[PDB]
Amino acid sequence: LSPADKTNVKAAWGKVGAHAGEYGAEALERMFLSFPTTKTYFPHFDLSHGSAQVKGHGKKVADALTNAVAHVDDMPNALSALSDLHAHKLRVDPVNFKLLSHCLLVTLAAHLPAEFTPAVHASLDKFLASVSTVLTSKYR
Amino acid sequence: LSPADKTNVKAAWGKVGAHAGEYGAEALERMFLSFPTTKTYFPHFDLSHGSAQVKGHGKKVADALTNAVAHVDDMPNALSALSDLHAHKLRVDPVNFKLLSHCLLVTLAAHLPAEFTPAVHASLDKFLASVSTVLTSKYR
Amino acid sequence: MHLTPEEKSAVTALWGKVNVDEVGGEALGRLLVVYPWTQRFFESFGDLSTPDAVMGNPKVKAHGKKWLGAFSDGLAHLDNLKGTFATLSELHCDKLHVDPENFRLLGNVLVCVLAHHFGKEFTPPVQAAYQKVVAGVANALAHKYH
Amino acid sequence: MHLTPEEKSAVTALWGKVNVDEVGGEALGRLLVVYPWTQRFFESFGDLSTPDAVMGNPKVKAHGKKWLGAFSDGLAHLDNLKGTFATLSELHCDKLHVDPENFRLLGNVLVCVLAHHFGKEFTPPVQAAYQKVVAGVANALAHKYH
Ligand code: HEM
Ligand code: HEM
Ligand code: HEM
Ligand code: HEM
Repeated sequence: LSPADKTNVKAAWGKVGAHAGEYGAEALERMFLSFPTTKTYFPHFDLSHGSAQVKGHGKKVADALTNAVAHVDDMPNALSALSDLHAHKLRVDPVNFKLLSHCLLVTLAAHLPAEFTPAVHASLDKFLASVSTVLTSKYR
Repeated sequence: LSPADKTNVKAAWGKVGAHAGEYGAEALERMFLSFPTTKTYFPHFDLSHGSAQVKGHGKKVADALTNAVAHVDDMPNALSALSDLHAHKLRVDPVNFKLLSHCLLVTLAAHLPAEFTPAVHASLDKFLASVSTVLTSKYR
Repeated sequence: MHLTPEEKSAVTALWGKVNVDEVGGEALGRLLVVYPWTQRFFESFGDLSTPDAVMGNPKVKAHGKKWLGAFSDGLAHLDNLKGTFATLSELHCDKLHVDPENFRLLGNVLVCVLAHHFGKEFTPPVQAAYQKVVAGVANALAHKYH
Repeated sequence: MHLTPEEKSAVTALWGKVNVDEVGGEALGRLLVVYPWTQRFFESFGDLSTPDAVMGNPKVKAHGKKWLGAFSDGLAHLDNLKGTFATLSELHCDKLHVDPENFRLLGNVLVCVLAHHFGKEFTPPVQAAYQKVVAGVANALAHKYH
């Protein structure tokens, strides 16, 4: 992530403000509907629209991303605990992280008409890819 | 790559010995036949079996890998020039590196009956993944 | 491709609101900016060094109307995408040498553009329907690669 | 799936030399070792901490014969893989919750095993034919996911 990418990310994520958790749930819903195979990881969840479990999980995901933004110059350490968790317990196949990243970009695009410029779009894609790389770094 | 991965890689690649170039051409042939879409990057090559262009390219690929093994504790710098080349000129889509890696593992499996143990298989897969990551690190 | 009546109507309805020219250029431009390596097929388009340069390039806009126009006529034949794009598939493979993976990347960028353009109207169910369509088109375009 | 007569005979011929029990356990074991996260579906198999532990585990071997046996009967129906695996597809989705990506990983490991087992006889053309088969089987198994 170039310094410019770091600036666009913080600007865009700032605008998200308190809507983060809500955007996190929307992205999950978008993922479950567009890519049905991702549902295999949540057989224990009520995956109906407006589900409390989805909203709750949505906020956890959103909170982690917010933590990543605040520590973009040191994500591996900032997400160390989550990296261990997905690698040793959850064990979600790596391919799935690109599906959620895509749904998160779609969600941001739908809510940030003015901030989602081609440049910002590019920086956010790199940012989520970096996050996904960190979360799967301890798999093998 | 754990130190153990580094040991398995060097042991396996040592056995390859002078056959490296020849194995590199076989892997390319295996790739072009199994995954036809990869041919879109070599419209300027005679891709018929035993082609001089394929054998020649096979050795270059093999030589680079040998360089990566000899400098596994510093691949980014060791492959800096190739990283720039694929990122700025060749511009091969990242997905394609997993296809070649797979064909290289198949090639090694077919030639190293005794050395291709489950453990070695695992270390070689991680090694090629690391190589692919280095070669695409400068794309964006 | 098989789409439920619901998904069918959802796609058709939203597309009636699409400015083919603008959306096509927008999507192609974002492709070139977000995934720079796709620029390998457009060296003859000129200056593509910056986002501004890419989005304001006349050749990008012209081509924009071109591919999306073909994409558009495709929505009128959802029952037979393979048959509808057979010729274009042969063209992108034998003459243009375009890696099929690119069709998928463009399909996703198109989805981002639609969401950016329509906002809340691009609901999760609407997105799901379009993800099926673009995947269907990408597969139809890669069908004759050999 | 559509295979040329050449690819058909190549697959059939090599498979007559396969020890279903051994190959099945070998492939499943290498899957668990090379892609550790796939172990999430086999917590009830016991000790899978080391390669040796994985390759010498009785439950892995038993299951090995099981899936490859089904895979084997599938080769007798290359003209209709979807129809042949419909029930198993529903099972892996609704009851087992297996991410379809896993079928592709297992398909590639299977190819590595065959090459390791047959050496030079596993020629590039033979591999290409088998890559088509495993991809066809993986798609047939993911067909009823919803
Ligand atoms: C940007 C990527 C992602 C981030 C930042 C992320 C973050 C998190 C966080 C913070 C938790 C909460 C853990 C806890 O309860 O302590 C979690 C749980 C989990 N994640 Fe990830 N995750 C990501 C991607 C994925 C993907 C791609 C999937 C699979 C499709 C996934 C599946 C899960 C599951 C199933 C859980 C546990 C759910 C439960 O509590 O029952 N995650 N993730
Ligand atoms: C382990 C991964 C790979 C390695 C180590 C590698 C290495 C190399 C090397 C050393 C060259 C020679 C450059 C020169 O002539 O100075 C090269 C060229 C090239 N590579 Fe990569 N490469 C890899 C993967 C790929 C893949 C996946 C493709 C595409 C399917 C690809 C396509 C090309 C092309 C088309 C050229 C130029 C061929 C020519 O000279 O006409 N490479 N690569
Ligand atoms: C669903 C998506 C796509 C559709 C429907 C499509 C459609 C078309 C059409 C209608 C043409 C004009 C053919 C002619 O010159 O007679 C064309 C040309 C071309 N397409 Fe595609 N295309 C798609 C995606 C792509 C992608 C992703 C790339 C690569 C990044 C690409 C690269 C090209 C190039 C380089 C040409 C030649 C342009 C020229 O000669 O002026 N296309 N495409
Ligand atoms: C082409 C590949 C595959 C085939 C043909 C296949 C076939 C089968 C068959 C025949 C069964 C037995 C069903 C029954 O209990 O009645 C089964 C069970 C199962 N499969 Fe698959 N399978 C495949 C791949 C996978 C993969 C990659 C995984 C996940 C890593 C997986 C995980 C399971 C599990 C956990 C069971 C249940 C075992 C038990 O209850 O003892 N399968 N599979």
